[PDB]
Amino acid sequence: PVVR
Amino acid sequence: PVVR
Amino acid sequence: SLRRGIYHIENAGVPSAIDLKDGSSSDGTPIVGWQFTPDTINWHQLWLAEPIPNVADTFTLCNLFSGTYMDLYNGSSEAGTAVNGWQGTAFTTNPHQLWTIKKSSDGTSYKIQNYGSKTFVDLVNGDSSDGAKIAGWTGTWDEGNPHQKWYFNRMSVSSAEAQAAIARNPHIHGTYRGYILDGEYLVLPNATFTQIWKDSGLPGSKWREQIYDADDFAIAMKAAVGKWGADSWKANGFAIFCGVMLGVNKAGDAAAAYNFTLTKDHADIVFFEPQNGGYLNDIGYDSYMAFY
Amino acid sequence: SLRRGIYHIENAGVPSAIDLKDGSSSDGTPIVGWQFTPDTINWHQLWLAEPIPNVADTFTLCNLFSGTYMDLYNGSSEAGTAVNGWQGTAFTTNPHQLWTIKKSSDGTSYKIQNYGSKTFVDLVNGDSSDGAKIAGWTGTWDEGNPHQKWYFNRMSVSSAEAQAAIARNPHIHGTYRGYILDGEYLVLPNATFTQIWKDSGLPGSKWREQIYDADDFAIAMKAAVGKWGADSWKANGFAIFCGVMLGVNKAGDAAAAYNFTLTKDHADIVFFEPQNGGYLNDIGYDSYMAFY
Ligand SMILES: C[C@@H]1O[C@@H](O[C@@H]2[C@@H](O[C@H]3O[C@H](CO)[C@H](O)[C@H](O)[C@H]3O)[C@@H](O)[C@@H](CO)O[C@@H]2O)[C@@H](O)[C@H](O)[C@@H]1O
Ligand SMILES: C[C@@H]1O[C@@H](O[C@@H]2[C@@H](O[C@H]3O[C@H](CO)[C@H](O)[C@H](O)[C@H]3O)[C@@H](O)[C@@H](CO)O[C@@H]2O)[C@@H](O)[C@H](O)[C@@H]1O
Ligand SMILES: C[C@@H]1O[C@@H](O[C@@H]2[C@@H](O[C@H]3O[C@H](CO)[C@H](O)[C@H](O)[C@H]3O)[C@@H](O)[C@@H](CO)O[C@H]2O)[C@@H](O)[C@H](O)[C@@H]1O
Ligand SMILES: C[C@@H]1O[C@@H](O[C@@H]2[C@@H](O[C@H]3O[C@H](CO)[C@H](O)[C@H](O)[C@H]3O)[C@@H](O)[C@@H](CO)O[C@H]2O)[C@@H](O)[C@H](O)[C@@H]1O
Ligand SMILES: [Ca+2]
Ligand SMILES: [Ca+2]
Ligand SMILES: [Ca+2]
Ligand SMILES: [Ca+2]
Ligand code: NA
Ligand code: NA
Ligand code: NA
Ligand code: NA
Repeated sequence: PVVR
Repeated sequence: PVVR
Repeated sequence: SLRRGIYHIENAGVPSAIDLKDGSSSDGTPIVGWQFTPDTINWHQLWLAEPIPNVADTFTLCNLFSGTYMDLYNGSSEAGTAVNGWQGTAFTTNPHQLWTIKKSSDGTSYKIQNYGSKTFVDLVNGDSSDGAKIAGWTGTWDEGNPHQKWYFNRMSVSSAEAQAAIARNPHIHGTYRGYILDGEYLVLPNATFTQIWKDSGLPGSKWREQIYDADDFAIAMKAAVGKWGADSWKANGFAIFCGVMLGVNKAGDAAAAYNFTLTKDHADIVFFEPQNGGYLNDIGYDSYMAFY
Repeated sequence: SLRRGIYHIENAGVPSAIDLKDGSSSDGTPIVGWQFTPDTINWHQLWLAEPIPNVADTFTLCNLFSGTYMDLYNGSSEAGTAVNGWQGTAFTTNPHQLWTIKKSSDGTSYKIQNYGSKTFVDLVNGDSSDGAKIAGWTGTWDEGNPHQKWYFNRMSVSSAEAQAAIARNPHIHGTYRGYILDGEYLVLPNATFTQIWKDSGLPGSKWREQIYDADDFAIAMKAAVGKWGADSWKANGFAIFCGVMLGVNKAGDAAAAYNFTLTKDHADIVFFEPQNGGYLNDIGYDSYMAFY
């Protein structure tokens, strides 16, 4: 997952 | 070493 | 296919870019041809292309400055129909704001077709004047007409492209680990990167043992570029490229923190020393950590 | 031995701390007893103790606010000699500014002996008044006299202590890597950590996809605490504790960035959400990276  |  | 990204869109016939006039967010702001300066931020001339799921080669085009979308007025197929900025969203079903973008017959420039009308973005009469009309116009995919051909000059990198640039650098330590924070980055000219540093207050900052030393300068510079990004642009779905690295010298008995940016060709990183505003290809340390 | 660190030095007999009067950097500023508020920053009452190489249990004591040193006036061994702030350096050979600090006969409080005079820091007459004289006075290492006994309330952590606090947290991912930036950290009360956040402009900031999302908030908060450190304190040789973490949820399909600080007892970390100023023992992510 992407840091959001 | 330490970040300096 | 055109990749998701930020583009400076330049006519194939004359040196005019697609410009949202005065960067205005008003609905119905004209989109016009305008001259440009290479190796700057052309503030009203950057376009975020978002691919539409399950519609081949079709995008929204969001002006980075205004956050408004390229819109074919009332979706008309009439030649000479206005192309304007209009409020919208990245994944709209509004065919006024959907654009099929594929390579022209020269295989280097693109044509831009409205998904609804099947007419093409046209710099009317190939007029090179500042403020020249851009319209939806009759055309074909295969014809040579330069009025309807557009170079998509890519101004952003993916996190994959940034990772590849770091990996081919000769100053990366054996133990290096990178930590990616975002997906798609606007690459700054050094002139703009330098302006953000100049305006940050860092040029005036003094080195102080632990309390404001290398790690404080590097993190301050990354925060300054983050703040500039949000304050400068109204579009969403991208970040500004500015990395922090930690490095260790050859002897393994000193470590430092510094920043890095990317070359014009997006292929390589360049180190930035936030203690003095210098750019270096060799900053005298091998990076063992980065976040960007 | 007393460890290198920042201390709030509290008399054993009455609730008076060692205070540099008005925090003044003038040479000869009186050092006095003064009342204090627990779980605040007591601005004029923090002392950085630097150990002297090859002199057992002997230190300089630098006022964090002024950057000036505890000084026995002209090094006199006379009872009642003034103890003042004076310009100096962390590793001076000036015996006016060198202090041997060892446990008292109660094994919990310390006595503070001038290395030159062999007299002791004394809250004269055990006076609890704000502005009470502190002097060099005749004494012995072993006697019970509370006028000359001082609790060294430790306000800082080493990077080793910060590392241990992270390691005993139950929300650390299997793949975690930490990156230490400094050696010795002032631990903030949450009240002060919150004030820095309140004054940063982050409370007003809106979440925006990539361009100002979790990583921007967390890095901005670390930059804000770095700036506050340098702007607030004139001493060198320490940093302010404020960490950035990246985390991943149980399902392994979302990631976040946030900050962390330390508990009052320095034993545990607490997570801080810079998007809303909340403190959490569980922020719903396991940390896979930190820098602090
Ligand atoms: C110089 C001129 O170029 C071409 O005409 C263009 C126009 O071309 C487009 O529209 C016409 C119909 O008006 C036709 O459908 C053509 O296939 C299409 O590309 C258009 O670009 C306008 C507005 O900029 O300028 C010119 O009129 C060509 O067809 C003409 O014969 C002539 O060479
Ligand atoms: C209440 C008082 O406490 C002690 O006297 C202290 C002083 O103690 C120190 O100095 C004296 C000489 O004046 C002596 O050398 C002693 O060992 C040393 O600890 C001193 O702390 C002053 C200033 O604060 O206050 C008192 O005079 C004790 O010796 C007295 O008998 C008496 O119990
Ligand atoms: C923000 C603004 O940017 C510049 O003016 C823009 C203008 O910019 C382009 O055209 C100028 C010449 O007029 C230069 O070639 C720039 O390199 C181009 O980027 C256009 O975008 C027009 C039409 O929308 O708007 C102007 O505001 C610059 O001249 C201004 O000083 C200012 O920085
Ligand atoms: C910076 C300044 O700090 C406080 O005043 C200090 C004072 O602080 C201590 O004593 C006060 C009561 O006078 C409280 O107990 C504080 O918790 C203590 O830290 C002393 O250090 C004196 C003598 O040097 O100087 C004052 O400036 C505070 O009252 C002020 O508003 C201000 O924030
Ligand atoms: Ca992100
Ligand atoms: Ca630091
Ligand atoms: Ca450091
Ligand atoms: Ca971001
Ligand atoms: Na209009
Ligand atoms: Na698509
Ligand atoms: Na004086
Ligand atoms: Na020593």
